[PDB]
Parts: sequence; structure tokens; C-alpha cells
Amino acid sequence: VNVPKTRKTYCKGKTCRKHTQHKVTQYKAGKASLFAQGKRRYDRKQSGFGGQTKPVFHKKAKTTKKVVLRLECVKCKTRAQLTLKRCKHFELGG
Amino acid sequence: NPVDHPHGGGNHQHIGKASTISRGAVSGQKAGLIAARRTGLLRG
Amino acid sequence: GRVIRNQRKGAGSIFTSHTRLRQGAAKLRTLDYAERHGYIRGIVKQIVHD
Amino acid sequence: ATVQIRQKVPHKRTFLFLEQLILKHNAHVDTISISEAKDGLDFFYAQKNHAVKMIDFLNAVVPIKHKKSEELISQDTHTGASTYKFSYSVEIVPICKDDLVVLPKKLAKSMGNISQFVLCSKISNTVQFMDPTTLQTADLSPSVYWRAPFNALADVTQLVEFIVLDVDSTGISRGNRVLADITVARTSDLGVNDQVYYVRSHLGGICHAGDSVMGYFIANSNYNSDLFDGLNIDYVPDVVLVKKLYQR
RNA sequence: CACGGACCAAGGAGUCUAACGUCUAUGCGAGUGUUUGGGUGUAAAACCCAUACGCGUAAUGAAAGUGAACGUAGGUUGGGG
RNA sequence: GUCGAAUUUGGGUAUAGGGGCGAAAGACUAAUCGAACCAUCUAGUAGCUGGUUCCUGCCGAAGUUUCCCUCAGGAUAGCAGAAGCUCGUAUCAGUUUUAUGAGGUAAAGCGAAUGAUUAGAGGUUCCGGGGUCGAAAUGACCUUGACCUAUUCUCAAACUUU
RNA sequence: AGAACUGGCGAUGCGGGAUGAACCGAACGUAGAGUUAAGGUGCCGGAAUACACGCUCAUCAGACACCACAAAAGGUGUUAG
RNA sequence: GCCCUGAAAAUGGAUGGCGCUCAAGCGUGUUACCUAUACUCUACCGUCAGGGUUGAUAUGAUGCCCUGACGAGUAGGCAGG
RNA sequence: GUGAUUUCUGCCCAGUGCUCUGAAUGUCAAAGUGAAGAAAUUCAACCAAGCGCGGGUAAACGGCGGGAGUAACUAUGACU
RNA sequence: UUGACAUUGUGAAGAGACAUAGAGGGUGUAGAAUAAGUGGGAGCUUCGGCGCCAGUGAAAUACCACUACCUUUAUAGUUUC
RNA sequence: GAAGACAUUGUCAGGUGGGGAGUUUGGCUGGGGCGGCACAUCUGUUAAACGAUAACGCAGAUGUCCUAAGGGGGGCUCAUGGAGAACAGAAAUCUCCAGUAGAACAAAAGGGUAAAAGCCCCCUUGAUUUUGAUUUUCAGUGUGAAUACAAACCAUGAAAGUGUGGCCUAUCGAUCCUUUAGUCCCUCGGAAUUUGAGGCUAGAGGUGCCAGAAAAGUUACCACAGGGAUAACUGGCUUGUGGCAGUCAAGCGUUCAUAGCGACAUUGCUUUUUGAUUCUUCGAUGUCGGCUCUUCCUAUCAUACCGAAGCAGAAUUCGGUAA
Ligand SMILES: [Zn+2]
Repeated sequence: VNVPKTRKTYCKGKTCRKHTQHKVTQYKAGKASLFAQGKRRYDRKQSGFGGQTKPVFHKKAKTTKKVVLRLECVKCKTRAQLTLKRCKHFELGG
Repeated sequence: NPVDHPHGGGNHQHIGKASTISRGAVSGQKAGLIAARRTGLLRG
Repeated sequence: GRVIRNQRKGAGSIFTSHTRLRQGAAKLRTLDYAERHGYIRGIVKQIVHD
Repeated sequence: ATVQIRQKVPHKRTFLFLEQLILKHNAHVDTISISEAKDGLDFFYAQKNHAVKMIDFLNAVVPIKHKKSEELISQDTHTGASTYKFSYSVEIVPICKDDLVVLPKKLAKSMGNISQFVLCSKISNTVQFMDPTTLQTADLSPSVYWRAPFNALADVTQLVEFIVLDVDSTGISRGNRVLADITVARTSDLGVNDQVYYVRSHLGGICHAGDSVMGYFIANSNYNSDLFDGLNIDYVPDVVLVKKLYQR
């Protein structure tokens, strides 16, 4: 599927609150920090003889990912997130 | 029977796996040829 | 599982050596001055079976 | 008795090859009935000994995970020797000749420390793999696959055609295949855009500048595979050339 | 032609508790609860008791935090008496 | 069967439980061994089996929905009981009539549709897919491709106007 | 084997079908008198060896529906048409 | 329409049995008769409902009195004993 | 492991195992070193054995099929 | 089993990475020519030095947009073997 | 005497480690097991004129595709047939007539659609924001998908108007955890600053066993609680098939349809055969055959008596009562 690098869309900004030009770009996730409470807890729990203590997911089924677009206003630099359907092929139409 | 020995058991008399054991194996595994660089007869 | 006879040979108790009829430990004599310097003479009294 | 052949994929490239080969060798003589199915089919026989014959025929040409099950027909008295209906379940490996795969880490570390980005190259009793970035061939057995099965990342349908521009055969060579440093563009960006992709393929000895080839375009793809998510995205090729679409 | 039962006697199986829900009875009533403890005692009872505490009288929000009358404490339809 | 020995045997002595011993049977280890015996944790847990103590009166079912590694079971709704509260013959009913709506089954009616049409004479184009092998330069192979009108014959029968 | 509607059994005795979980009738406090249901009235068995028009004689007749089995093909055997 | 042949299975046996042949069989029709915990009437128990009675007698209303209807029941619920 | 004696014990090291007196960086933990930062921390290089590569090994586990061609015919328990 | 720290003291040599200047960095028939990306590049230079066309070309040269394959020593040392 | 600050010993870290330990090894189901997914969903039919209605019932389908195949507007009309035009052919392009849709609308089937919902062209991003009400599956909970308005901002068009994704019906996902966007909001609880962390509001990463455990086998050494909810031998129902019988009997039987054998079929019998059911037995119905012994049936091998025969006799065949 294709989606161009720009579109005119509603900015929720305090100043805009209008249809403005928005630069779209695909959403890539972060790096999964180590000082997150739920990673610290996991470390503390694995620390011991014990075993593996939490589950581990094997039984995948999905072969796709929902596409998320990060839009950014060109005059406010305010950002937003839109979601699309699942697809196997996605590129930005420069 | 297999309790008694690793070679044990089977509806025939067969080892199943190789008799060339490692050197870093443990007590109860070292039942065979222990650190074989070689096996078998050379020529006669 | 059980333990194999190789594993049971290490505590002994039936796999010991049978040591009643043995004359003794066969061992050269101790290294002393007579044997580091010059020599010393000895004599055989009997050949026996161990 | 009967055997139940299945390949758990929509496109079944190793199946048409298989049945073509079966008719070529004429190993379908005691077949009393051929029943189609969802993803494969069946072959029916009146004695276990002719079914196992064809299983032996299959386990030499293609990779399989075969089994056996029994249902009881009639408990014959006065003998104790009853009769039965048998059923073998043949599962072909779901990987075809030209598929992009991502092996697991510990298997790749054992099959020569080959990269996980891999193309299947040849289907036989074993399944053969090749790294196109650098000529490294491996071979995997079904007894090792079915221990820890994985599935392809992209089939032949997801291929898309490219147009090659420059072919530098500076790379090393092997039998029948030679490494190159091609530059190549897409036939939806040429004429309209001017972005090009450089690829260290294995087709420096086949494809010349100005002919249409076929490859996977990874950058536009939206994959979800926990193994693909375990790789260094920066050392991934953005294109993977496979074959040539010679003009006829 | 499913299971138990040869016969008699005695014994023998939805209880006690902590915290709770609906309902009911009683006491007091925006209050209520004496009984941790104290005074006292005809002595494990009965009788008397301050302070505090608990529940309630104010909710909401993740939290900071703010915090309930426009009105004869509203209008309309019905409503027992 | 064996009977001068790898013999039989008393006593003493060593090996003790996931351990011992085994010329190896998973055999023997105090009538106990695919892991002894004794006491305790222990009234082990059991969606399973069995049983469950006096009378009379009144009302009185369900084996069905949804979810559950769910199918000898639970929660949930339903059925049922009891407690009653506000009111006092409303406006209700497993029912009929009148008026006004939805339906597309039974019945009726039509010829038809791709195969085996029991087929019949033929019309040939290349209209090709897919598999393998293609240091693809030019490209071959086993494979599946083809069809042309006449539509009979008996009714195989897919449909819809009402 | 799996469904739809109603009814019933299960949870249900009573009269009848000899007998029967389901059929027919009919649903139950204790008793008396009367009348009936479904079914029956030769005797067992309470009740007409009652009346009337006809058919049948079977060397395994036939005889209360569910129900406990019966077809095609034949007979100048007979009856009527 | 009836009857016969077709229609053969294994302990001795089943219109329920005896037995029946102008039937005690079959078809159809007319009366009479038998009898169920059903229907009608009456008495009695109990429950449900409605109403009268603190005139005031045994102050009690826990009751007393009149009227009508109803009563099956497993699991299970409540009440009175 | 095999199971007196006699005669024999064939071909396979691809696979799994075992092994090595073979190569060097492909991976490669903790500590340690360097850089940024105010610091916690983060990143990078270096990096043991092992893995991986190469070799050997069958009286080690074990395995020992199917074709296509030798000119009229024939393609052999031969040859390619 | 392998590594690190400690136990654990006293040494001597050698080699190796960083840390400033180095430049030796460019080698298929060969085009004069020992050719990496490049940069407008036919010109800035004293003599024009060559180049531009030319010539194998893979390379296109001078000069530099000046990053430049970038090789071994010397430094105060920083420290692994 | 040897070795020597190396070993050893202690603590961490990596590898190896069924030698050993602990546990698990889904469901539906004409038994279970293969196979299939009827395990989450869609269409027609089952389905019997509202609606609901099952089967491992039938024919198929989904886990996608699209910045246009979405949205608005304008212009035109399709499949096909006929008559014609050089190369031109059954078929290349052009022109006329007919043409209710016989075309197309991403994809299953069904419905729908003609100055369009189709074919071409133009402008665009309603595939946007805030949160709620409602319909469907349904407990009237979720998820998913849709319906109709409101408050904003936008598009398109002359305007009316339409547009909150695809013409409608399917095309997808909780807690925990991580991450991003936002208010630049809250908190880090002795008071402050900067990092860092935790929080609120909307989203994504996913559980397809699709209201969502993290999981390989074997037992013929086996064991326990139980089950005719359920296979096991026995029975009882059923007759596809087994065995037997009757009517039609093409035709074969020296010419001479049954002296005899045999088509097509057709009705139909027995439980003395398999299949099917799972109704009785799972806290004992002792399970193959043979030895022995008794009785019964007739669908008669012989014996007895009859009848018919391409029955001279003889010998046979068929047939009837007859067990
Ligand atoms: Zn903005």
C-alpha cells in the first residue's frame, strides 16, 4: 500500500486547531529501557535458582503488523498518530 | 535394563548411540570407550 | 536410574583387594647415605610367590 | 491403507514438481483412488507393502515427516489375527525452491555460522540453503527441521521485478554461480524517480545490464517474524535478487 | 441376570469460627458502640466509667487538589391520605 | 538335572533405600521391591464412587442460552420458592373479530444446464499455464494444452412472473 | 445419527390395552349414593348364548388401533357386479 | 369382499386361556347393560380467600363465627409440630 | 562389544558421536581498558574455553538405492 | 573445564595497541607514466608545468572542493602479552 | 629432595552436563488414532412463506487488496448480434442500427445499481478531532463491524447536497509488560534544580486453542478413583452385503420359450453370515477349538412310498409328502 509523505489534516494544537499540512512518517518503536519497573522486577525475579518464572510466547499466528503513521504539523511541529489496517507491503509515496 | 546401564534395554541387544563417550562426561555416562581418538581394527 | 557397577566400585566394601596371602609391599629400600655414596651388599634368602 | 500428503502452504511448488516426477517415473500403479484435499491429497492402496514402497520413493526425492495409524476393522476369531485400516500422514516441509527465510540463531550458528537471511536453493531428500550476499551453501535435514520447525518469511508471490543497470563481477566465484556488486532499480520508480539499490547478488554470471529480474524488496515490506525482529536491521539487504524473467 | 445389604444392639454423618450479603426483631437515633482498660464486687457474673478509636454524617479524581440551594431545596405527569 | 567341583554349607564380618547386591530375571534386599519397613507433615487432595437419621401441611421444577484446556464440572440467564412493598379492578391475555402490513414455503407454470449427454459427425488453433535444467548467449524437455457446429434422445432438472 | 411444533414420561398414581415408563380415557384429600369415559357383556370375569342384513368352513382359519410382522403372482373356491 | 396357495427354524405353547363355526369370527347398524381415585349431591379434615365480632362475655381477637373455592407430585423451598 | 575351534570379517567418515600434536577472528560472558556525561548509566574496541572451519576415526552408532549410454538387434552381478 | 579477583611477595629482559609530527601510501597488454573517491577543473602558476582534443582506457592527469588506499620511526607516557 | 608465587583453596562469570531432579505432553469426534477444523468469522442451502433452529450436513470463502479500487462533481453507456470500410483473415482499428443490463463494480456467493453504484476526466484527503446514543452476535457483557444525529475543521460542486473509508453482507484481538503521541499536566511524600523513574488520556507490539496455560514420548513391569455416559467376547433391533425362495424368462437346451440350465430385473424370507447401532454386563456372565452327551428344526445325503422326464431295459436327473 502507498501513502504520500504529506497530507492536510486537523492539528489539535492550542494555536492551530485547523487543517494544516502534516508530514507523515512511519512509527518505529523505542529501545526498551532497562530501568523500567517491569524490567527491574523481572531481573529481580530471575535472580536466583528458581527457573524461568514468566511465560514465553511461541505460538505466533499473525504475519503482519498494523501500520502507524506519525504525523507532524509544519507550523506547530505538533504530532499525532494514525493507524491503518494490516498489510504486507507499505511505502511512503515521495 | 536401562536403570542399570546406559547401553541397556531394547527389544534387541543394541546400544542405540555411540560408545565413544567424551572425556568431560560424568559418572554414569562413562560406560564405553572413554576418549577415543580412534576405534576399530586397523588392518589385522 | 540406578548406579552402575563402575560407580559402585569406588566405595569398595566388596571390590577391595584380597590381601591375606600377600607377603608384603614390593619396594626398593630407602635412599640413604650408603646408597647415594658407594654401595651396600645384601643377600637373597628366598624367592617366593605373591 | 492410504497415505495423506500435505504441504501446509497456499502455493505448493514442490508438489507439482513431485507429481510431475511421479508420472515421469510411473510409481502410481497400485493406486486405486486419488482424492484431492485442501492443501494436498491422498493415495489409496489395498496393502501396506505398496504404500511403504511409495513412502520410500518420496523420502529420497523430497523431505517428509511420515507417520502411521491404525483403526480396527474386524477382530478375527479362531486365530487372533485381525485386519485393519491403516493411514500414513506425510507432511512435506513447507519451504519451496525460491523462498526467503530467516533461520534461527542456534541452527545457523551450527550450519556454518551462515547468516540467517537465506534463500532456499534446492529441494531434495534434504533442503538446501544459500546466502546470496556471499556464496555460502548449507544443507538441512528434515530430522533437524521438524525438531524445531520454522516457516518462510516470504513466498514466491511476494516477488517483484527489477531492471538491472550495471553488473560488476568483481566478486568471488563458485561453480555455476559468481558474486557481483550489481546496481539495480525498480520498474515502478524508473521513469518517475531516480533512486537505485546496490546489491551483492549471486547473478553476476547470468544477468546482464538491461534485462528484467525478480527479487524481494524488503524495505517496503511489513513483516512480523520474531526471528526477523532479532537481526541487525542495518546489516539487512534492502533487495534480494532471486531469478531472471527471460523474455520469450 | 447393574451396585450394597445374613441377623440384632449401641455408636454414626451440613457443625464451630473469622469476615460478609439480603431479610427480620430489639435499643438509641446524626449519632451509635459499656466490657483494650479502669472503679467495684455477695466475685470468671452483676453494677459504674473518662479519653481515644471504629462505622456513619461528603463526594470526586491516578494525583496535586477542589468540594454540593438561582428557586416557597425547582418545574411537569401520576399518587395514597 | 548335577554329584569333586565356577561344589554345598555353619558361624563371624562389609555393603542400606533413589541406596545396596546382581553369571542381569527389573531379580533379591525378614511371606513386602519398576524403589523395603516404621513414625510424622496428614483428617494429604479428589471436578470421582458410596452413604447422609422424625411427622404432617402448602407451593413446586430442570436437563436449555452465552463464556470457560470447556464436554461426569463451574459461572451466567431462565424455570421455582420464600419475604413481602405500593395500590385497589387498572388495563392485561399462549384467544377471536374488524382494519392495515411483511413473507415467497405447498400448489401452479416454464423450458432448459455442464458434465457421463447411450453422444453424433469434426475442426485444428497454437489461446497457453505450471515443473525441472537453464555462467539464459540463444533456450529445450518430460507435463498439461486442442476443440466445431447439429443438438437429439429420457427427462436428468436450475430457475423464477402469480 | 441431527433438527422443528405440540403433548407426555422423567417427577404420575387410577380404569382399559392379559402383561409393558410413553398408547386410549382421565390426573389423586377421607368416605357414602348415583352416572359415565376408553374398553367390554359365552365361561374364566362384573355385564344381552340380545335383535337385524349379509360373507366365510381354513389338513399352521379369524378375532381390541400403537402391537409385536407380511408382500408380488395365482385359484371357475365362493359372493356381488 | 371372504377363503386358500406363496408364508420355512430350531425346549412344549399361546386371539391372554378354555373353547367357538346360521360364531363366542368378519363388515355394518339398533337398543339394553357392566364400571375408574373422573363428573353430580352430601358429610368430614386441611389450606387459601372474603367478611362479621374488643357488644364485651371466660378481660382472651393468640381466638370465636359465617361464606365460597381448592387438594397429584421427584429434586428443592417455607411453615406448624 | 563379540561369544569355543576352523575359515572369513567386504565398501562407505557424507550424517550423528568421539578426537586432533591443524588455520586464525567469524562469534565470544564477568572483571579490566577507552570515550560522552554532573553522575547514575550508555556506547565502543580488546576478548578465554566452547562453537564454527579443516583433518582423522566404522571389531564407534550405523548405512550399503535408483537411473541414463556403449551404431543393424543386446545393454549386462561389464564399461563409462 | 576456561577466564577474572584474592591468597601473592621480590625481579630482569623482549614484543605488542593508544598518544603529537611522520611520509615511504596509487605497480593487469600498458597507455610517456607507479591511477582511490572525487571538485567546479582548462586553467592557477616564475619559467606556462601539463592538460583540455588526443592516446590503452577501469583510471583521467595540471591545480585542488583538498576527505584522500594512507605503509615506520621519534617523543611524556598511557598498558596487554 | 622436587616444584614455586604457577598450582592449590575461596568468590563470581561463561561452556558442557538425562549422570540426576521437578514437571507437562489441548479440544471436537458414528470408539479412539490419522485426516479435517465443522475451535474465531462470511454467503447460498439445509430451513419446513416473520424471527430463531442442529449435524465431521452440502457447494464455496476470510486472516488479504487499494493515496486510489476512498470522497465530491461532470460527461458518456455496457456484454453481444447485424450491415459496412485496402492490406485485415473467425479476431488488429473506424462508422451506423438494435441492445432492461444478457457487462462491470479487487476477491467467495447472494442482494443491488443505467443521464448510475459502471467507463473516462477534474479537484481532493470525511481513511481527520472530541466524546457519547443505537443496531447486530448477546447475558442485552466484551471484541469486531455498521446506523443516525450533535459540536469543530475541511474537501467537492454553480448550488442543492454528499463525504466520519471501500455499493451491502466477512476480512480480526483483554489484564500484565514495553513503546510512542498529547497536557507541557501530576508525583518522586524534609525543601529545591537537572537527569531518571512512575502516572492520566488515546494508539501499536499478541495471544488463530481467535473471551486469550509457558510444555515431547513410552509402558508388554505398571498403578489409583471411576465408567455399559464407552469400546471387550455373549445377546437384542436393522438388512446394505451373505445364504435361500417365488413372478416376469432375452435366449441356450438335434427345428421342438421351463424334459433341464440361465438374462434383465422385481417382491421377499431366516438370524444359522459380515456391516451398524451402543440398548443390557466395567465393585467377576471365565473368552477359540476339540473330547463327551442329549434334544430340537427341515431348507432331505441315504432309506420307504409316489409323479414327471431326449424314463426300452439298466443307470440317472428333476419333483411331492416325509425329519
Ligand atoms: Zn499544528
